Amino acid sequence: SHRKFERPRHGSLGFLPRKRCKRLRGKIRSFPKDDKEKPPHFTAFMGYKAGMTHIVREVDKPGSKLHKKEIVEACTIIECAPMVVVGIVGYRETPKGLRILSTVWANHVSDEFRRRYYKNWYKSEKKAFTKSLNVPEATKNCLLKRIEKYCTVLRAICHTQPSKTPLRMKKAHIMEVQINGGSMKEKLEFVKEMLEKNLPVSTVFNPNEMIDVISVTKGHGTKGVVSRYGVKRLPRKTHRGLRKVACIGAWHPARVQFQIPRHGQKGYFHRTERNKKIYRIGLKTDKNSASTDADITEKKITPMGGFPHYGVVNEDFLLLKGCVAGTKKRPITLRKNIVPQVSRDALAQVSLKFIDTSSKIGHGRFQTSEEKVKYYGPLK
Amino acid sequence: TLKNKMRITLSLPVGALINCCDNSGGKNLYIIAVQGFGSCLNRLPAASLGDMVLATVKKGKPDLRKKVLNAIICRQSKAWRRHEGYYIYFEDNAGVIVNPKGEMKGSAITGPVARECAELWPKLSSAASAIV
Amino acid sequence: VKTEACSFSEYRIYPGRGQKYIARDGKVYFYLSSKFASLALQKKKAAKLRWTQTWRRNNKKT
RNA sequence: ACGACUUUUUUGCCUCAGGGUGCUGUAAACAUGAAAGUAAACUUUACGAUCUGUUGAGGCUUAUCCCUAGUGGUAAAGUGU
RNA sequence: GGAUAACUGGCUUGUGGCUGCCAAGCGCUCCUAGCGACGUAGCUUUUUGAUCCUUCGAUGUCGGCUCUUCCUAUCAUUGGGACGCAGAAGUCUCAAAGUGUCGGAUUGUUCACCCGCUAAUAGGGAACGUGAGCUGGGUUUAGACCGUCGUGAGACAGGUUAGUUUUACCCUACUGAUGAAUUUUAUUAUAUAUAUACAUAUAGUAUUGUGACAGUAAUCCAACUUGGUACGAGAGGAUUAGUUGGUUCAGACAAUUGGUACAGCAAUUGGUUGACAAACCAGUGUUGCGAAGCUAAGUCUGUUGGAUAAUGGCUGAACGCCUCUUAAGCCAGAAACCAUGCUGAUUAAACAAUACUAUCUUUUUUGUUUGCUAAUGUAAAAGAGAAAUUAUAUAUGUACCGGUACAUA
Repeated sequence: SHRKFERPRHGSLGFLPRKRCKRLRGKIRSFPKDDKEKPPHFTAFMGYKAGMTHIVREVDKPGSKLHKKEIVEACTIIECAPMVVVGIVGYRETPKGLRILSTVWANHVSDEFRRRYYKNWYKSEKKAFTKSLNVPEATKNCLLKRIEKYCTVLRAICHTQPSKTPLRMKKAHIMEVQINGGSMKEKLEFVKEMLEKNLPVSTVFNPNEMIDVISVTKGHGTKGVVSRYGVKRLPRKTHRGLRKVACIGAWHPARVQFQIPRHGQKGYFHRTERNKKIYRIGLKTDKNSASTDADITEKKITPMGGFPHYGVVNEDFLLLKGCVAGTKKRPITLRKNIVPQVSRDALAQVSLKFIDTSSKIGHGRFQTSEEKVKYYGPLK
Repeated sequence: TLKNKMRITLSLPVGALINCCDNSGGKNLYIIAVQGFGSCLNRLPAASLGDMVLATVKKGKPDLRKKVLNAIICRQSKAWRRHEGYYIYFEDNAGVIVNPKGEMKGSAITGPVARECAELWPKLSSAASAIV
Repeated sequence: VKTEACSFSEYRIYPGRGQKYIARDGKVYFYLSSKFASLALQKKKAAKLRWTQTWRRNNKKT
C-alpha cells in the first residue's frame, strides 16, 4: 500500500554508481562548442588548489534589500603557473564518434613530461621520447597537411610545469585542450606559432569571466548510509543500532531495488562545478598582488605564515568565488562555459575592497609580519 | 513596502516561550506556528527575525490569554552573519504581537529591535526604542 | 589604512573575523576572538588577567 | 578495511635542528621586596596564604602546519617478462 | 488433518467504489452551461461478502516508525478547450504522473475527528509494501481485577492491569573493492590526383583518449514595479511580463561563525614519593582555553536545443456552396518525449593514436603419418568472377541555361 506521508528520496539517483573515480586528473567530459567566427584560442587550463580566503566586494542591484553596500564573500585560491604546450592532435568526425587521425609533437619537450611516461624514472635508462623528437620537418609538414585535409577538430596537448609547485610529485600532468575559434587552417597556424612556448592563465582567461571547474572530490573512505546518503537515523529503541540501514522491501520483485541508498565510498567522485565567477587574476610579477587601492600595504596572496599545507603561493593565481571540489594540493581544471553567459553576474565588473592575508594556521588574529613586529615591540 | 528579508539564521522551533517586549500587556509569547512555512516530513517549523509567527499568551493580561495571535520576532539569541562582516547576536529572544496584516497590539518596543526586521516592518520601526 | 579597533586592544580589526554581542541594556559589544568571547560569556573581569593590554597599560608596561 | 590509488628515491627525499606561523598565559629561580597577623627586642630580628618585580615570561607548535640543497643520513639487490 | 476455520493469493464482484447512455423535470427563458429523475449498460477490486482451490512435520497473526518504487481514476503546479466565464473569482474538462502533497492535539488504531501553516495538504499498488529492519501499545498463553451469565468448574468477537519478539559466517540480490583473459575474432580505412580486404592486426609496459551502452535533477513560493491601469454601474480589480528575495530538493566545500579533544599549554580535589621543584595514581581524576581534521544549525553553485501531444489555425477537396484533413498537403504550439548538459563505462568478455622496448628479424628448403622438449589447425574451395543512380505513376547521360533541349536503358 501507499506510504503514510510523502517525501522525495534522500540524495540524487543520478550519481549512482557512487564508486571511486577512474582517473585522478579532472578530465573534461565535453568541450564548449566551436564558433567559426571567433579568433582561435585555448578552452581550458589546469591549476592547483592552494587554499581559501574571504574577499570584500562592492555590490550592484538597485532595488535589492542589501543593495550596493559592500559585502564579505568566501573565495578559493588556485595556483596557476604557466602550462607548456607539447603536441597537436587532429580528430575526425565519424558516425561512431570522434577518432584520432594523428598526433604531431614539438621538437623539444620537458623532462617532467617524460617522467610521467616512465613509472620508475629514477632507475630507468630513460629511453622514452628520445628518438622521435628528432623527426624531419618534412614529416611534420606532411602530417599537418594531412590533419588540415581531413580533421574537423584540433586539440593541443598541454602539460603542467610541476617543479613550479611546492608539491612532492615531479611527474607532469598532461592534458588535451580543444582549440575553438577559426577554421582548422587558422587553428593549425595558431598552434604552430604557439608550439614550444609557455601559456599563462591570463592568456586564456580574463577577469570577471564565468568558469567551469572540474575536479575529483575529497576522499573519506567507505562509509555508512547516513554519511553517504543522509537518511534519518532509526529510533533510540533500535536493537541492532541507530545507523542500521533503510528497509529494502518488496517480496515481489524478488531482488534488491538498486535505488536503495547503501554503504560504500564517500568522496573521491568526479564533479563539474559550473558558472563560478573569477573575482581576480593575480600575477607573480605584481609586488602588490593581493594589495588593493583601499589598503595599500604590501601583500601577496600567501597568508601570514603561508597557507596550511601549501605555504607560499609561488606563481600567478586565480581568485575564484566560493567553494571548489576536492582538497588543497589537488590539480583542478578550469574550463570555459559550454555556452557564453549573458547573466547580470556574468556581465558584472568586480571591485574588490580588501583581501585577507591573516593566518589560517592559527585563529588569524594578525595580518602581516611588520604589523606583528609593530604591535609587540620589545622581545628577547 | 517591499517584503524582502534576506537569509537570517534558523532559530526558535514551535512551543518556544519568548518575551513580548511591549505595553500590550502580554509578558511572554508561546509560538504555536509559523506563517508561510515549507512542507516536509523531517522538519519542525522554526522562526527567524524576518518571519511572521502565530503565538498564544501564557503570561499577561486576561483578555490576551488562550487566544491565538500573530507576532513578529524582534530580538534573537541565535547568531546570524550580517553582510557588514560579523556574526551578531542578542542575549535573549523576543517578539511583539500584531494582527495578521501587521498592525501592533502594543505601542512601544521596550528593548532594541534588529534593523533587518525593523526596516522590514514600519509599524515596528515607529515603536522601537533602538534599531540594531 | 584602518577600519576599527579589536576591542580587547587598539589595533585594526579586519572584516569577516569578528562577532558582535548586544547585551540586555542595548549596548553593543564587539569581539575579535572566541577566547575574548568566552571571558565575556563567563562575565569575568578581563583586566585582572596578565596577558591583556588593559593590564599591561594599568601596570605601566606599554 | 585490505587490495587498489597518489608519490618520491642525491639540483632530491628523509631526519632532526634553526627560523616562521601560531597556541597557551607570565616558568623555575632570586629579592639587604611588600603583605591579614604571629613571637621577641626596647622602632630591629625571626616566622607568614599571598602579591609584585627580574618577566608578553616559560612551555608547546607535525604527526595529514610553513620555510631552509642548514645537520646527519639515503639501504635490499630480491622477483616477473 | 489443508479430507476442515482464522492469513495472503485466487475465481466471482452481490456489496463497496468509479464511469456511462437516455430526457420527465430542475436550471430566470432554456432537456443537455451546470444538472438529471423514472430507467437501462459497463468498469474496478481502492471495501465487505460469497468462497474453501493453495499452504495445518509452522508462509510469524494489527498498528506505528523507517525507507523506496510504481500507478492514475489529476488535488495543486504547465499548456489549453467550454461556461449560466464582466473583471475578480470560480466551475466542468483535455493532453498530462514532469514536480510536490506538511506541523501538531486526541486514539492501540486503519479509519476518524479537530486546530495551524500551505501551492495543494489528491487518491491508490508493491504478500492488506516493509518483525533473521526495528518497536511490542493493542487482538491473542499462563498471574490478577470488576461486571454480566453459569448450581458448579467455568464462560463472555465484555471492560481492565501485568506479562523472554531466537539464528545469517551459505547462495543470490544489491552496494562498494580487486582482477587475469579473450584469432571463427576484429577492422568506418590504409598508400602516394591515382591505387588498394583475395588486405591488415606481433606482444610488453605507459600516456593521451574514443564513447557504444547504462544512469540522470533541479523546485516551488512571496513581494514590489507593471498598476490602483485594463474590465466594471459602483464595490472592487487582473490573465501577463520584469525585478528583488526566500522555500524545498541536489551537488560540493570549511575561508569564516558555531559544534567537536587521549595534538597541546594553564588550573585544581584526594592519595603517594622528607620539603622543594618534579611528578605519578583515580579504566579520560576534574576544570578553563583549545589550534588541527571533520562538520551544519554555516557557505558556495544548481543548462537549452530538437522533435512533438493537447489545442488553435492555414491551404483545400470529397459535396456547384462549405469544411483544420477520420482525403492529400501544411503550420504554430506543453513541467510530457529524445538529445544537449552531467555520472559511470572488466555495463563494449569494445576500441583508437602516441612513446619506448623484448641474441632478433627477413627470404628459401625439408618436415608436421622426467609432464614434455622436432611439429597441425580450419562450421566451409573447388570459376568462392562481377562498381552506376534517385527511383521504382519513369530514369540516366550529353549539349545548352536546380532548369531547358537532345539522345540512351
